[PDB]
Amino acid sequence: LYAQKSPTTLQRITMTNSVDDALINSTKIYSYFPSVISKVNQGAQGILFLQWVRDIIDDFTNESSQKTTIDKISDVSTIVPYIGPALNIVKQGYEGNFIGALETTGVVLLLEYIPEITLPVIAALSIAESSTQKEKIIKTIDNFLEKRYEKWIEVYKLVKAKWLGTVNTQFQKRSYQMYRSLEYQVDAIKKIIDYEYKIYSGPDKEQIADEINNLKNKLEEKANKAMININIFMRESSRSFLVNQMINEAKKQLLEFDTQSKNILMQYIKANSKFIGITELKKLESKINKVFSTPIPFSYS
Repeated sequence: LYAQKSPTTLQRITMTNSVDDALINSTKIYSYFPSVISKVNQGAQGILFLQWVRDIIDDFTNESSQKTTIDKISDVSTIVPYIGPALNIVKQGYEGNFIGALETTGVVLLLEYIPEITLPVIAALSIAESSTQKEKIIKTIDNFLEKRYEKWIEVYKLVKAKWLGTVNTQFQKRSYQMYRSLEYQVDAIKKIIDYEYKIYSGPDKEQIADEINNLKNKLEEKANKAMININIFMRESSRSFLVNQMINEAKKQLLEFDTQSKNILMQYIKANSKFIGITELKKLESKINKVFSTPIPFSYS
């Protein structure tokens, strides 16, 4: 996790890649940008103070702007890999390899709590009609197939609503956690630079005060650009999990609902084939077979 709060004591605080090191020691701030850790801890080369600040900003920029993708997760355009270390999301056997952990686990790795996404078996529809009038039989069939359609629409809404309430919320939390993590980094680096500027006494000290006073603006500009990548990553990851993992589970139960419902309907028709002409039956058979062979695609609002 974000290891608490940068000390207000105005001492020489350094950066660490150990979360434990940061919890125990007040003068140590957890960070997940290695080139920043090195630059900040190393300190300035001689009186080249201005170049030290400028390096910290460049390295902060290169580190926080990093992004990649995974071909098999075709609907996530933006993956920000340092989220793993920022949020202490680690997978056993993938230490230092968040991106490889994500290739094998999937976006589900990002969630604090894996949710259960299996669905109950979806009971086949039934048919009550005992009349033998032809028009009441055709309508009974036409209602059946309309009820069959709705079942797909209903189960989809149900999975989308579970997702909105228990899965999407976890991803959005991750955004807000990264937002606080990145503000923390920006404040820690600002506190270190200011401390070192106070001690600095080089001949350009007055000249460079404007640029050093622009540090927080500059770093927040970079954090905001990283947050744009990160929110896109969380948005695309959340939707990917809904549209694949959670809805594949619905599609699985509904295809089985379909085989059972078709069989219920086939038997109803056969029992009432006295009352319908060979000509009409040739058409219902193939209408039914094609309605049940074309599955209902997922969509939501």
